Amino acid sequence: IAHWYCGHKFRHRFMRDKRFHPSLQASHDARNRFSKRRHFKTNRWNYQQAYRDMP
Amino acid sequence: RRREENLYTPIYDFCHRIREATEQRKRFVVVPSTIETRGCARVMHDHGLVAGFRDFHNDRAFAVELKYFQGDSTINVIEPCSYDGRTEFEWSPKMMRRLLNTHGIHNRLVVYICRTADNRIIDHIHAVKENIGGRGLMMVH
Amino acid sequence: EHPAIWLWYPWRMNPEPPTPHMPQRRALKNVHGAVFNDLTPVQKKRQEQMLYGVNIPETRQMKFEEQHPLLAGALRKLEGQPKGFPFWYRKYPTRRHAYEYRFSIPVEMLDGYNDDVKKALSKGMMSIQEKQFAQEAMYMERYAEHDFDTTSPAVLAVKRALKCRVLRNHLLTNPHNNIIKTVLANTERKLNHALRRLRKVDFKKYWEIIRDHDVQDILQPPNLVTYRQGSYWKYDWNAGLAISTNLADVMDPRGLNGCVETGRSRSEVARDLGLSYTRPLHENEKKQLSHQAVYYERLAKFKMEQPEAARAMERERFVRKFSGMFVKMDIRSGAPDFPSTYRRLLGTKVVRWASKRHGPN
Amino acid sequence: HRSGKARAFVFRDPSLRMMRAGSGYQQLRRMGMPMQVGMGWR
Amino acid sequence: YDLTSLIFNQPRQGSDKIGYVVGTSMLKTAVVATNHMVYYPKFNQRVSRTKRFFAHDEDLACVEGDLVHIKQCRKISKYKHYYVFSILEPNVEGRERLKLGLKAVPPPLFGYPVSRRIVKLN
Amino acid sequence: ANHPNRQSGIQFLTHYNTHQRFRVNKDYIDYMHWGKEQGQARLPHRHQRVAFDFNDQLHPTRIGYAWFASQDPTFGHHPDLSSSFDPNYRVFSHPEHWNKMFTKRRPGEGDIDLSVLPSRSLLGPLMAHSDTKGIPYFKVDNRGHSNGRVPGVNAPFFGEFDQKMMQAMSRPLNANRTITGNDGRFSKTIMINEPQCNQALSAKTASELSKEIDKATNAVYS
Amino acid sequence: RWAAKFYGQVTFGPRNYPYPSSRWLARRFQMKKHRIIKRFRFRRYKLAAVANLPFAKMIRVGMLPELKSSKTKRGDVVDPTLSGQLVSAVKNTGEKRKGQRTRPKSKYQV
Amino acid sequence: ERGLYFPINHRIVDHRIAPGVTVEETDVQSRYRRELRTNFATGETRQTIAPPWSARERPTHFFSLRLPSRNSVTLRVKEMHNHLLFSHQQCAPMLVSPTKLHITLGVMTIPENSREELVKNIQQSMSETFACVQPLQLRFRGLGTFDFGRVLFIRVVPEADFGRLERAVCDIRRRVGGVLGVDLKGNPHDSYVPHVTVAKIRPNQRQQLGDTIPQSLWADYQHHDFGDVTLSTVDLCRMKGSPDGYYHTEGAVHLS
RNA sequence: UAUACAAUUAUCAUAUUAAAUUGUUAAGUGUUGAUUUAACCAAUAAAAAUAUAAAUAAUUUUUAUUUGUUUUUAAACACCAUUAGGUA
RNA sequence: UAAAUUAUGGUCAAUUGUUAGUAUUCAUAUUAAUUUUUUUAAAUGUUUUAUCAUUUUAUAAAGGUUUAUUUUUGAAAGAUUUUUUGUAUAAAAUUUUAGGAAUAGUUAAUAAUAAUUUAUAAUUUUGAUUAGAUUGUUUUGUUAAUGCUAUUAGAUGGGUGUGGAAAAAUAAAAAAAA
Ligand SMILES: [Mg+2]
Ligand SMILES: [Mg+2]
Ligand SMILES: [Mg+2]
Ligand SMILES: [Mg+2]
Ligand SMILES: [Mg+2]
Ligand SMILES: [Mg+2]
Ligand SMILES: [Mg+2]
Ligand SMILES: [Mg+2]
Ligand SMILES: [Mg+2]
Repeated sequence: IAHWYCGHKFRHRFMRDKRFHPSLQASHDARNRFSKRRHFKTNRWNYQQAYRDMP
Repeated sequence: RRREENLYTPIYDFCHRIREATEQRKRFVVVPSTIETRGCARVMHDHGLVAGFRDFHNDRAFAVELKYFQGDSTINVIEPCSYDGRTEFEWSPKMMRRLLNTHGIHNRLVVYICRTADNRIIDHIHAVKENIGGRGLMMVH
Repeated sequence: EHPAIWLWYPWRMNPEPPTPHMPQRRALKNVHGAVFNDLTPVQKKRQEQMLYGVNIPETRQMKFEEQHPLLAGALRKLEGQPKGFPFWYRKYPTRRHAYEYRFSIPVEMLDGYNDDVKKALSKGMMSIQEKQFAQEAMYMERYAEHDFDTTSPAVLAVKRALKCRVLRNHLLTNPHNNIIKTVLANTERKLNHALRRLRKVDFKKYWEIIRDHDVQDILQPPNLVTYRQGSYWKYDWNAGLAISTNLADVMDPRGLNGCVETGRSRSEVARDLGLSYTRPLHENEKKQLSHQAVYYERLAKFKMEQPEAARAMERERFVRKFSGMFVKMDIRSGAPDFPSTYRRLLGTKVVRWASKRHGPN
Repeated sequence: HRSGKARAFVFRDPSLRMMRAGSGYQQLRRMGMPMQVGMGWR
Repeated sequence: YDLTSLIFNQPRQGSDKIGYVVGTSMLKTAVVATNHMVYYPKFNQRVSRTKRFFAHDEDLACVEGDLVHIKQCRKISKYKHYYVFSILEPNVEGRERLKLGLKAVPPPLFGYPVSRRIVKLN
Repeated sequence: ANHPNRQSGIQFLTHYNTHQRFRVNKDYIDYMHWGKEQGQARLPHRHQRVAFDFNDQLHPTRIGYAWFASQDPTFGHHPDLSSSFDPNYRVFSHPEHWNKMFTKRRPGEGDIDLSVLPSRSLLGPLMAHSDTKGIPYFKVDNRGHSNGRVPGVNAPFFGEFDQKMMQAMSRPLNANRTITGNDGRFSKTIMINEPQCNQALSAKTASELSKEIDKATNAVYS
Repeated sequence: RWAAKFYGQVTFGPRNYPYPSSRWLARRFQMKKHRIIKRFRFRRYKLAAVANLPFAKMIRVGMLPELKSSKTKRGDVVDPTLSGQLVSAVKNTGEKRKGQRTRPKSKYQV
Repeated sequence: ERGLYFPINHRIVDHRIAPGVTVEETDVQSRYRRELRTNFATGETRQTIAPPWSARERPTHFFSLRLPSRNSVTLRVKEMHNHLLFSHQQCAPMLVSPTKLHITLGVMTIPENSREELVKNIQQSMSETFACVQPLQLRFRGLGTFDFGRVLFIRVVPEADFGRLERAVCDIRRRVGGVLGVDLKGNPHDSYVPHVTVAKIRPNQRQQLGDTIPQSLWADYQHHDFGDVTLSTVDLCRMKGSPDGYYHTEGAVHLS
């Protein structure tokens, strides 16, 4: 591992690699991999009545 | 149980069952019953790495009988080719031919086992014989 | 007072409770984050109709009579007189099938007994759990394709719909047991599966389940992001019914396919066979289209009746063609996307565009 | 060392290491998989 | 090597795509979500990515949630190089929903994610 | 592994859905009261084991002697035929079944489920007693043994007992699976398999047996 | 929880060390955590997150011109309406009103 | 400046001109997007086209699905009439009377000499074709044109029992025109486009009314929904407007 | 400066197949007084017991839901301050 | 669910640090490089022609681009006279930054329309747009090896629009009509 990519430590490199790992990719189940936490608890106090046009 | 974890194959687990039941010196193992698994069993029983085996047309399982010699197993090591089912390793005829050669002497010691385009489970030596490439399963000696 | 202010003294583990306070009792969400304050009038009606009692439909008495006319003939002789041989057994193939009296006691078995006993096994005497099982069995029977069927999508969907309603009202009363919040959400997810499989199995039962129990809320695609990627429709590909439709009864297959050797689309071969597959239109599309059809009448009338205004505008267009950025139409001028293919112009040279991408690609 | 790299208990069978390499980048270039879109070596 | 090249013989790569129709807000334009494949030779394994296309369907046959076959063609407008070649699977359900005057599919409950906290009550 | 709750180790030779025994959420083990007869408390109970030792007995076939009539008149109950044997048998485990954690662990405390151990109370046999004889008299049930006609259990048993599994895994030496065999290092077993015809050899199968017999007999290590 | 359980890596021992943290190491980091928390207490720190604002960016309320401890440092610029409201919140947090849930009070909170 | 420099819709080569012309000699202008405007937009429909010899002679009799009383169709067409007449009352001679509404399943020329033999035979073969077919529930929405915008009609959407209809029609087609040689205006191996003719311009009218129904009238009803109808009754009819207030009917078959 | 983790068992912070939730009981007055504490000081002192079965396994909850901070002392113990109270 | 032979075939995979209780790819090793050394470049005036003109002579200045760059024969080749043909501008995939939020002469239909045509429009958390860095998809080094680690350079808007094609304002080492 060339020492100039990402942080000044090694583990920083592998921590960015995990954003490129094949089995780790974003999808309908695993989403918002890179910031999960900025979006957390965001709609708790947002009250949205669900959609019904059918009785 | 979760994402990062490996996705297991009834080959992976076949191998680790046999490994572990060889370590505890058991005479019988119950083992997952799919196609390439009992294929692998027949191949191993050909090469005399296993005392015998049977499929009862039980759906889940069939059973292998282990062989011991001079106080320890007949199996040094047995390892699956792939940790996942999401990874599929392809063996060129030349590679399988390399395995056979130990610095100029023909060496059949170790056995490697393949699927073929034809759905047969073979060792690498027959494969090399007819020059077919196949998908890797496991290696045992 | 204006917006919620959290206040956090950094030595303390967590902030102070914010601002004019959030509503004292936490809202009850569905699986998707939507909020229900209470059951809908319809669901409410389902619970009131479970509570006071249920009934076997004489649908079953009917089919019992037409299927096994002999047995129903025997019972027909024997009314009111105590029976030692249960002729009625065909009517109740399953233990679960008899819900009118407790512990699965068929009505006609109660003939020769005391009426105290008759009041002892009656509906009014059921526990609540028993009554739920009653509603469940009756519905499971309405949508079952044979008697012992459970696994089928329809049956599953109904049972899960009911269970979900029960848990819902339960949570309405006693607010915090998060065990059942969680069990509710899981039930809801499994209901979502059952329904989205139903509409590709047969859609009318799907419809009337939704109209009976009022669950349209768990069929609503959760969020725009994953919907836009076609992973809401992607579901029934996984479930394997994606091709299941069997066209020929609906939607004549002749105009659905393009021509392979010709290269003409399905709109084309449909055109040629003189057929129209056109989805029903809302007001937008009917209006846009109807406004488009008439461009040539309008134009014709314009250039006949009023040649001057026309000629002015034409002067504009004509001279314009000679002014402007490009006159020549080459690979540069004729770039369908200018800002995208030259991004390297965008900051310094070309000031028209603020961004390199206005569309999918 | 909780904070530090995972180590193998024993080595890896080298033979097997060569067997997993069949579809790797070099063998791909030799198969001619990637498209030659630019001038390349002179 | 994915499904698409499995079913089709393509004259040029990406000349054929199978997908689902997501949204029709534009007359004679069907948006289609479609998967393609990427290979990581280091890990010897594949991933499916997804991509949207604008398809030109003359005559508005498509409803949201149709499984369609899609082809490369004449440049039609700025972004549309694909046209709807064939409907593999129509939406029977969605069409019936339309006939009755309702939208083909219920609109998604939440929009895109936010870094804010929206306090909106009743 | 030194972590508590990871002590049960890695066993592959279990029947559970994980090879890591400590993630398995089904059966929590009990280190204090368990493992009298199985050795360690981690290891699977005798009736659940999927791997078998050389000089140890394997699982008894369940019945649920009439069928031995052709055998030695003296022969007692074959050691592997069991009246009551359950592969699914819940063994009482305190941390599961009697769980004292939310208490101060004083004498009566802890939560117990009674659905594990079979009831020794008198209440059951009193409450349910009836003039109508039991299930077996009434022959309520369909089916029977799930494998249909079974020589040990349903139908009569003829010929020989094989208590080691020697014939039960052998390899057919023949295209027809008529002649099967089992080989050791220096020994060779050739077993004629034709139970339907009373072991009468067909023309082909005999001309075959002459091949197997002398192939095995002219072998180098036999 | 918002704040951090630990400061630095408190479980560092050799693999299979059969505890989260040794006595020595945890003691070191309890020293570190102690100094930080003491700094927060004496400088009378205050933070806030506001609704309809980027949340991870927290206004430093202890640095506002009114509530500022230092008589020297220029505090910070926060909008006049939002600042008035923040001041009113910090102020009305202090004391226990009967009927409200009792919440822990300190010198340094004011 | 408000869009693409050369709008893609404006890029047009005319290959029906000539190789050297448009570079040097002269430039040819046209409004080319009237011609390109497609079959969905214009409302055209490709009907089975007649061979010339058959094209010469008038049609006499046709097959029709008879619409019951109390239709959704008839009602909505009546509303459509009212709206149309309030917009333009020049339509008044074009429009068909709501009493004459019927579905046209195919059109045919019968010579007047062999007339009785042919009606008997037809009626018989027709009764045999539809013996097994139970009533048909069909959907009507959308408009379309025959004969260069002279005939304006309501489409039959292939969303419903229509499928059966197509087999059914294609049977009589192979009997009536295939078996006993009869002039069906098309080829008996091709299927007719079923339709409800709403407005029409006949040869005599064409002088006062104009050569094509102006699309401004029916533009807004072009995609309008006329609804579902179940049909039990098939007719073979000779064309006379007078006799019943309906077309003179030479034969009938009941679907049940 | 470039130059090859693990995949059988690894302790600090990215959870996930789960059966809970709800129960109105107890305790209190005779009399002239050194109890508790290593030791001080305020000063009535007695007390709050019951539930199992059942809920099916997995596949698109990750902007949702969830991990010992809680109205009412005119009820105490307890704890903190010291005779004034706080808190419970 | 049987073995195999008419016997080495189908052409080489092979790992080299003297450490300091133990856990963890980390100082001193070799190979490759920079430290390191004038044996491969070069100077100005392009050239004909019918004369103040007209024919021939089309990608090395800088700016910093990651959903990005794409095209013809009408020039020459080119053969006998004159007409003579059609094929092209479009796409698909691969796209960086430790701690991540909105972007905008704007989509689609109409059409050689509309600085106010019509519409429930387009891009984004499957990570956009700005901003940082950076010359994109046969080139290297190390290695037994899935890897790790390089690869130069070259297309920077329009405004009498010439020319087949803008590649058109020093910086060749391309014989440019005897
Ligand atoms: Mg583009
Ligand atoms: Mg810029
Ligand atoms: Mg973690
Ligand atoms: Mg209180
Ligand atoms: Mg340059
Ligand atoms: Mg940039
Ligand atoms: Mg691209
Ligand atoms: Mg392009
Ligand atoms: Mg310029």
